[PDB]
Amino acid sequence: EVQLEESGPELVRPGTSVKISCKASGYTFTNYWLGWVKQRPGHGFEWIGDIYPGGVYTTNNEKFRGKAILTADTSSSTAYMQLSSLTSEDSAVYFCARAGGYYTGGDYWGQGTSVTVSSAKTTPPSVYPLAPGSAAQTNSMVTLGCLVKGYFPEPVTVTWNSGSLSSGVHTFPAVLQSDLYTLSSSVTVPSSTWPSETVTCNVAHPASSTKVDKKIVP
Amino acid sequence: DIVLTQAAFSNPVTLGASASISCRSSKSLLNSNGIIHMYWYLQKPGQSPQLLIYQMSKLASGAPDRFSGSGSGTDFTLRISRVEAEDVGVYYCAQNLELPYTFGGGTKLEIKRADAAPTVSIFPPSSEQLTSGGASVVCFLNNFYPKDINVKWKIDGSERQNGVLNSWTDQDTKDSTYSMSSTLTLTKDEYERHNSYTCEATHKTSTSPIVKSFNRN
Ligand SMILES: [Zn+2]
Ligand SMILES: [Zn+2]
Repeated sequence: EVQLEESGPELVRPGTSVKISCKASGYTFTNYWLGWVKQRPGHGFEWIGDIYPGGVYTTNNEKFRGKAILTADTSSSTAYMQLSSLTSEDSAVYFCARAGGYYTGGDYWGQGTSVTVSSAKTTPPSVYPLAPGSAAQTNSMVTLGCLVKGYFPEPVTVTWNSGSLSSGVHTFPAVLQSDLYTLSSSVTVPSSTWPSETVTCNVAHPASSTKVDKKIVP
Repeated sequence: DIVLTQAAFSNPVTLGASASISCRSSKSLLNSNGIIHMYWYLQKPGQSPQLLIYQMSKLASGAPDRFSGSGSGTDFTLRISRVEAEDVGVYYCAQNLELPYTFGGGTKLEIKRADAAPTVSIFPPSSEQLTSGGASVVCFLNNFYPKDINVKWKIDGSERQNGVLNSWTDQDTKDSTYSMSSTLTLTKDEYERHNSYTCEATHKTSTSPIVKSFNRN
């Protein structure tokens, strides 16, 4: 199985440089081109450049001249992209993809690497439980939730009961305000199962090396 | 730079029916060597893009044969014989004929399904947030269709637009509905001076807006 494993999310200050990786496996690394594309929040795709590890040839998007450079480490089957003189315009998700062959497009893609360029400090999330208040919420089904507030930077991972509870879950896109993100997540379960079968949301924020579990109590 | 023009949206499509997405290039993508440098990619919410069609009409490996592509070399069409719920997402055309390689703006495909009223749930501030001087009132409006909706917040009967943060989910890949979260963020000080808090939703499934509320006491 062809696999492209990209490095983890990055929070870096403007004016500096960051280098992200794409470890490939499952095929002859030196026989195919690897390309990189940029996707800003709410935007489409922008091609950055391609690299052929077998001789180390590169084709680049001149729009990024002096901003990006592609390299490859054949001994580790890893491709790299370094971005310099960073500004908020560089904040985005970068994907690496393999070119299936002779002009057959990107047939395999990495999971993407989120890069945030900001002067703001990393701040762990505050997780607040959302349990049925003053108004008997339904009766056949009941909706619970968690409010994740005041964290930076993106992203956070939300699961319920450590991932064992997935149906009826809605985790909403985070919204930025005053340099802090806020997100929410709801889960609808059978009324006859709660509170007998506990419900707990788990919020992981790698950036701050923090994870908090909040059990929802009546 | 080669410009690829695609509509931002497609008309809602009935599940099980055929659908088409088009893309127009500012110049022929046909090579002198006879190769058409046109590709179609699909990106589902929170996922990496997937290749569907390469060289204008060749089916990518890993892509279901429900998808097909054609074109004149300058105008292109991606077709879906039978649309499924999991097909929702954004379809992009792209070209690598000339540098810099470019992508179209993407066309979002939406599934048409039966109207569904939103299930509204309102939640007062948690004791834990209040302790820190904050007071967020949360309102979930889940599984509704169509997507068009308006939420209004009222404190003691008066509309409040300040301090409201809304977020939406993409069309669900299973039931084809939409969901929305609206949060009214106040300071504890402010929260404690008023009594009734209301979340109101205006949707085509009801003449009167769907209301949910509670009284601080
Ligand atoms: Zn739902
Ligand atoms: Zn007031």
